[PDB]
Amino acid sequence: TSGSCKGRCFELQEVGPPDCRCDNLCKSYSSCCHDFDELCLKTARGWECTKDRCGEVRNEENACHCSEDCLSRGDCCTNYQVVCKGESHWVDDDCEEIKVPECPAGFVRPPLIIFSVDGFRASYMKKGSKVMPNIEKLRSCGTHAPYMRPVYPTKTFPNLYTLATGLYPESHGIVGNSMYDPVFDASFHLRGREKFNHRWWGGQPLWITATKQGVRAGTFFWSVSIPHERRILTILQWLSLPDNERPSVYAFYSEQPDFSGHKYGPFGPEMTNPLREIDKTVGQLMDGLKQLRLHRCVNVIFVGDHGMEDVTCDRTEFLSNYLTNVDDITLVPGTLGRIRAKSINNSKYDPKTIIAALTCKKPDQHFKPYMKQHLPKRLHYANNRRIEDIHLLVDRRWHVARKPLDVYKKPSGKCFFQGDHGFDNKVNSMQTVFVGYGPTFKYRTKVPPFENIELYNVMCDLLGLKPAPNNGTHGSLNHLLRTNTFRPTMPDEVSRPNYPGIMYLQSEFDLGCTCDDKVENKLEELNKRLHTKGSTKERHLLYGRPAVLYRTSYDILYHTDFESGYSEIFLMPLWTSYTISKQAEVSSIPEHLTNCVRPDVRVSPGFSQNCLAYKNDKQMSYGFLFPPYLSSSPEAKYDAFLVTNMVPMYPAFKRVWAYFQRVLVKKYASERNGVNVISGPIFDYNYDGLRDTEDEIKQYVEGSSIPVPTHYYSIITSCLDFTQPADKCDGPLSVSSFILPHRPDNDESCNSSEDESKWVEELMKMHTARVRDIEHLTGLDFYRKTSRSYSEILTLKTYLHTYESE
Ligand SMILES: *[C@@H]1O[C@H](CO)[C@@H](O[C@@H]2O[C@H](CO)[C@@H](O[C@H]3O[C@H](CO[C@H]4O[C@H](CO[C@H]5O[C@H](CO)[C@@H](O)[C@H](O)[C@@H]5O)[C@@H](O)[C@H](O[C@H]5O[C@H](CO)[C@@H](O)[C@H](O)[C@@H]5O[C@H]5O[C@H](CO)[C@@H](O)[C@H](O)[C@@H]5O)[C@@H]4O)[C@@H](O)[C@H](O[C@H]4O[C@H](CO)[C@@H](O)[C@H](O)[C@@H]4O[C@H]4O[C@H](CO)[C@@H](O)[C@H](O)[C@@H]4O)[C@@H]3O)[C@H](O)[C@H]2NC(C)=O)[C@H](O)[C@H]1NC(C)=O
Ligand SMILES: CC(=O)N1CCN(c2ccc3ncn(Cc4cn(Cc5ccc(Cl)c(Cl)c5)nn4)c(=O)c3c2)CC1
Ligand SMILES: [Ca+2]
Ligand SMILES: [Ca+2]
Ligand SMILES: [K+]
Ligand code: NA
Ligand SMILES: [Zn+2]
Repeated sequence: TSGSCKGRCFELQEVGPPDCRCDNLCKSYSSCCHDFDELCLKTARGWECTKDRCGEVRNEENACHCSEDCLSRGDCCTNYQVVCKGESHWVDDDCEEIKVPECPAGFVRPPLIIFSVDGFRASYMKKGSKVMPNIEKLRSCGTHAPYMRPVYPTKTFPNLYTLATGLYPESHGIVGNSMYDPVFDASFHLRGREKFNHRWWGGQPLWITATKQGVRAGTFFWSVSIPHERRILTILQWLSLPDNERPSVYAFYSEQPDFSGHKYGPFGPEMTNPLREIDKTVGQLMDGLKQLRLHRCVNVIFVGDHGMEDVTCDRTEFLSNYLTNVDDITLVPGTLGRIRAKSINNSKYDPKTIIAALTCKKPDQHFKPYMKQHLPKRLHYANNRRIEDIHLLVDRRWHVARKPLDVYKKPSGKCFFQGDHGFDNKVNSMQTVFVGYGPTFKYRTKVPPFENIELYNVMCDLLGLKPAPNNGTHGSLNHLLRTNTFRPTMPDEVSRPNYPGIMYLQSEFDLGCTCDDKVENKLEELNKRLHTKGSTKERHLLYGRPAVLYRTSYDILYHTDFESGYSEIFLMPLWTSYTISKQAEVSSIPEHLTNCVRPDVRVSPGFSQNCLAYKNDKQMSYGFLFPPYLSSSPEAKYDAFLVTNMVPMYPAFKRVWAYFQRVLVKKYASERNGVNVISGPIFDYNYDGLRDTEDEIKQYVEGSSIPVPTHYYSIITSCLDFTQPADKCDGPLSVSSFILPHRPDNDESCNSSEDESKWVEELMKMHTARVRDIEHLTGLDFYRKTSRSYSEILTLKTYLHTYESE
């Protein structure tokens, strides 16, 4: 329909029907005015000034200009000043520190330009260095990480929309490049028009955050047919608008190197040219900023969405080789698998039978099936109706597909892809890049790897915006910035602990427990009282007690070897803290104590567990949070069998936990020069990543009010300088943590019939976690009392130990 784009090319506000459009998305909607190509997508004479064009008479048909008036008009070719005025390319200038923003009059804040590169694997920064001089200059002179961790799945739209919102895909709704929503009864795909509907896109992306707070934002999407040179010239033209019209935040997107990486693999020889071409585009941007005198004013972020792995058609697993009944299912295929019933509302579809048929069926099987609530909690990939209940985690370098005909297409089955991405976000080949350059970033600074969920807060800081609620930890990336506008502070403690003394006689308890503890001095009786009053607490609680950030009733319980915060509501510790030195010795549970459980005279019978419930529950056993194997003396070992240290455990899980406690804790103390361990239960029955309230618990020990944890955590801290013992550390800390699923079987571990030394540690590594993940799941706040700055502690809480090689 009708109108003209004269005077309207790349207008910022999109016009409503029936009026035709002239903005940078009108092509995607087939809604541009008929003269949009003619007026807005000029190409005559290409994108570069030449010597013979210098000072030309302006010819408006040209793609860009070399006329004397072009700087005033804002539409010079980006190399105009170099060719026509003797200037140097930005890449050829020495790095010079940008201590303060150097901006033209009228600029109220440094603009932010986000330059996103699809499929830019982290190791391209080294491996492609010789063909990317502009990017290497941004990297070396600005602030860079060795790599940036994407979100799972490591696909384009989930990651770019995470970058824009600070949200996990399960929260922002873009949970794959393909998705089916069972309420909409509709599917979203990379290609097509359904993804234009705003019903798919949740959260608050940066451009909306900025607009609501009075900061103008350019579009972050681009029509694919608009060439990169024209995207750069358009951004530079917008930067020349009047102050009251000019955006403060801009986004450039490149479909390369991903497009070629799929065809040629991550390091195919064909990949050098796409890297060269992206570098040239960065140079056009920087040259263009330098002409506008903005190159020491704007903050530039150069960021990718995910990496790229070697993947070929022949490395495909077929569900038809496992399932007799493969026509009953629908599979979202590829570098991940998502399975649902082919016929919705079909009652003759059993996910349990499908999982079983996919579990450990072939020795080198290259995927593992999970119910989504059992996936590693670090993936945060379950709380959305668009995530199917059955998930297949696929090994790097592989695909999964339903049937052979899906992969080998007629005529005879040629392949024609060599790279893909989508795998587990800890996989090295999926890691991507981050560089920040400009006045607000630091100068020539390396920062440790971090997660892309953290960047929304930083981008808000760079623009003076208050971030919408999101999954970043605001302050954890303050060390990226020269000038911080956000001062993080610790959350206030909500519940204060009770400190019970001895209040109950043994005969008040009727727990059905027994212990052979009658066995057998004024000197060591005082010592025992001192321990129960907290005399060793500075050894075992090294970073202060955790703060409880919700309303509850709990008790602090001191012992010689461990301290705990015991919930009178959940009838078990929320946390148990203990230090094991490098010199600590492992001992057995003595024979006469195998089934010992002891009432705790500090805690009322009515707020205790009972052994009868465990006897009656034929599926459920128990373990201990402070391990009896690591008692400091035979006398202290009796403390470990208190009813207040006991937690419900399936026998299958006790194999995992006992090996962790008996073998692995001491191994870590040996390797790290002592460790401090905080362990506890987690209840997440609705798999939202957040601590359950008591009325959300779906399973109890039979006949009791003892709730069954869905997971058990541990946080294992030591001195970053391992020449210092964990309990006498002067400097920064080192942490690894896990959130183990509390499962009644070890079907996840295909080698679980072997000795635990052959599979338990592999399981724990898969379920590695950030301290922050545990905080969300428990409502606790750790590291309250250290000598370290709070921003440093926030970085520490977001650390993930991934167990990949370098
Ligand atoms: C990562 O960070 C995120 C962000 O902080 C965390 O997610 C948040 O988690 C909280 C707690 O679960 C949740 O709380 C509230 O949700 C209900 C309101 O939801 C709707 O409005 C939200 C706010 O919108 C406004 O502000 C935003 C700024 O962020 C703007 O973008 C908006 O335009 C608007 O101005 C909105 O964000 C939310 O969006 C969800 O739903 C959309 C439509 O389906 C979808 O498009 C989004 O993608 C998003 O979907 C996610 O979240 C929903 C849950 O909201 C999931 O189901 C999805 O699967 C997906 O994960 C909505 O449009 C509010 O009603 C809730 O209050 C009830 O429950 C609380 C306690 O839980 C109780 O105290 C109340 O009394 C109330 O109870 C009553 O209702 C319930 C039914 O809900 C009923 O059973 C009961 O009997 C009562 O009658 C609750 O306060 C946030 O919504 C959520 N935000 C987002 C963006 O996901 C996340 O936890 C964190 N992750 C981790 C691991 O830390
Ligand atoms: C949320 C919202 O406001 N919506 C829904 C999306 N609607 C839409 C309309 C026209 C479109 N034209 C072309 N393309 C290709 C394309 C991909 N990318 C990379 C990129 C950049 C930023 C993000 Cl956040 C992400 Cl996920 C991915 N940039 N452009 C689009 O996807 C497209 C989408 C616009 C209105
Ligand atoms: Ca991508
Ligand atoms: Ca929960
Ligand atoms: K039992
Ligand atoms: Na097994
Ligand atoms: Zn791709």
